[PDB]
Amino acid sequence: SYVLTQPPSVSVAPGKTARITCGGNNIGSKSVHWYQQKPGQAPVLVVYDDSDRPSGIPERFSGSNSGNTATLTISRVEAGDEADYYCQVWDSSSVVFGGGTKLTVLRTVAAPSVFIFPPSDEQLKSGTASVVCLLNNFYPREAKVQWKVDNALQSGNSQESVTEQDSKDSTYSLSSTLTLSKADYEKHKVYACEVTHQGLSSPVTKSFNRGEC
Amino acid sequence: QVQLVQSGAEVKKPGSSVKVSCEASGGTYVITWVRQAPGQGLEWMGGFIPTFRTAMYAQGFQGRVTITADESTSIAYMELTNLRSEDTAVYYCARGPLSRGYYDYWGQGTLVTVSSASTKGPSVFPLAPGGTAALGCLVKDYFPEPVTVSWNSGALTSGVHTFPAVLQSSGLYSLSSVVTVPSSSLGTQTYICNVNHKPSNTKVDKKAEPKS
Repeated sequence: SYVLTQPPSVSVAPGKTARITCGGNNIGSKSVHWYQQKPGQAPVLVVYDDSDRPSGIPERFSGSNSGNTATLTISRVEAGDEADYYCQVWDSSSVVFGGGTKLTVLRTVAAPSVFIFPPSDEQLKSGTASVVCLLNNFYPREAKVQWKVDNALQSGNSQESVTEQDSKDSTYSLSSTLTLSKADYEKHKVYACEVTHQGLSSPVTKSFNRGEC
Repeated sequence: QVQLVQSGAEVKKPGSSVKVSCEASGGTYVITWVRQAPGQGLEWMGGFIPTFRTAMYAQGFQGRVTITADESTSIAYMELTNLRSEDTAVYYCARGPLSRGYYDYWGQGTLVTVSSASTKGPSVFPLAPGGTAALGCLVKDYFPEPVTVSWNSGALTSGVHTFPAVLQSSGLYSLSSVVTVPSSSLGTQTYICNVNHKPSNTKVDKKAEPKS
């Protein structure tokens, strides 16, 4: 059926203007509605009937629709605008959505604050040890985390998770978890995570010795 | 002041049925069902107008979808039969005005997980703590998604980072929720993570305090 075409991503500096396009065969002949979806939240109607705007929507959000292209324009882009934006029409008794456009806010390099967490005593009782390394509020998203156990570099025994862009500062946060048996964990003393990132002059290491307080 | 309130996260065996409810809280229109597979886009499933007892369904569901309502209770329902693993999605109900084509009110979504596997509740462990300290809670070995994490029953929201779940080699999920706080507050303030796993009915509160 009818196809709505959206670019997957749009990136803009704070205070700048984002333009999100929605392409469709003679889309100007249809009423175009726009939804904003922030991570883990329900979609929010931001623009209806091409250019009309719901009650709580800032004036900085504006829509236009003519020919083969509908456009959502966001002026003076703030960190609170980071979201996935979807265009929608009705065609041949069907609701058609665009594939969505992720709005990324282009901010400055920001070095991470690094923290290491030893396994809790409660978890150790269960026969497994999780060691957590936290990289708090950094930019860009790319960061190299290296786990070292008694100076031995670790591989294949850690997993990373990264948050979506922060709604207030445009940074990311990363967690790296090193998973070992209680046996392997108790066989070593020095636990360290080394962080390489473009916002650091040299790599930052956070460590602990199994046993201290 | 109308709020679309949906039923909770569920795990459903493949080859079964799911009925998702959508209640118009302080209200009563077109009722729409839209689904979202994790990391993907919005997909219309159908609409229903209780007044005109008329339903319109999306093609691509093999006629497995049924949308109903109860005007007496002001609750909308979506029934999806012959569930397959590809039906794992967040299910949204949305309300829009008659003949307008758009949806100005949306429910919070219901995560339906299609799985042969049994539900497992998480084990919650503390992440014990210059001027800024970090603490948190590790939420390990649960299935399916989702889990919710609040700090101090919702009083603490600033500096909170709840990470996306990672799928471990065990085939179970694990997530961490962290918070940065003033170092001066450790010894004064009490930090507790409130973890909820609706599919297993697990509710855990864990204190994240420095060692002895």
